[PDB]
Amino acid sequence: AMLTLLPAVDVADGKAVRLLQGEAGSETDYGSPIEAARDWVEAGAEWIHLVDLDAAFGRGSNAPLLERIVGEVGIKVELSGGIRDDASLTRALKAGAARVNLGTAALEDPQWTARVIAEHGEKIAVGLDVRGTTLAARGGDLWQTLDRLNEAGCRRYVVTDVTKDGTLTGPNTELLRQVAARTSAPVVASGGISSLEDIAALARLVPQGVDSAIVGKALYNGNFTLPQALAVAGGAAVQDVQA
Repeated sequence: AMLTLLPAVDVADGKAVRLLQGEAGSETDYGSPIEAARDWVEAGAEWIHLVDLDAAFGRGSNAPLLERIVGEVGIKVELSGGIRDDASLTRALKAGAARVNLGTAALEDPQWTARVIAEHGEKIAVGLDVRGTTLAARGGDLWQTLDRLNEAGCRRYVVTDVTKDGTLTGPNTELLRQVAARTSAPVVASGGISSLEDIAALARLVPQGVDSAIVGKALYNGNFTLPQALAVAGGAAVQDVQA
């Protein structure tokens, strides 16, 4: 199957925002999150990657708003931010999320994380937020953590190069290849996409196990439309898709 795009909707203070290099305080406001989500559905998305940034930073929450989005869209939603314990996981699943992402919990509560993975299977992914080879917590050695999560049976990873996130500098394809080689679980690419050629380059990683990509800033910045990105992810030529 082609590279799956997950257009992002990140929520802070009730707004759809993008951060630069994952830094709290660096938000650019792009308006209503439910409007953004509706736009992605109307563009032909199969998935949305929906993040509660306030919860991710351990500094408040937008949970009802995210629940409304998950319930209203008829497509699959990957939900992230603040999923750290049974109450929050239960809530995310009850909301109708197709997948959740664990982040800080995978580092701080390895026992709980392994239990969750064993119980919920393909509904669970782990987000690995990488700076060099060190994990960041919105956190340990990347490779040791990855081996532990593989042993626990993790079914999917979301790999973000935090240094590239929001920067429009291109994805860290080397890191993606390195992580994909280290696991039999599929990898979702995140951070740095800037161009239709970046999407084409990621689409050539699907055979290595990078089967998906989250797209944030490039869409909100108007670099390309979501239909353009989907076209390239599904094999259209960049030179044709370019406006």
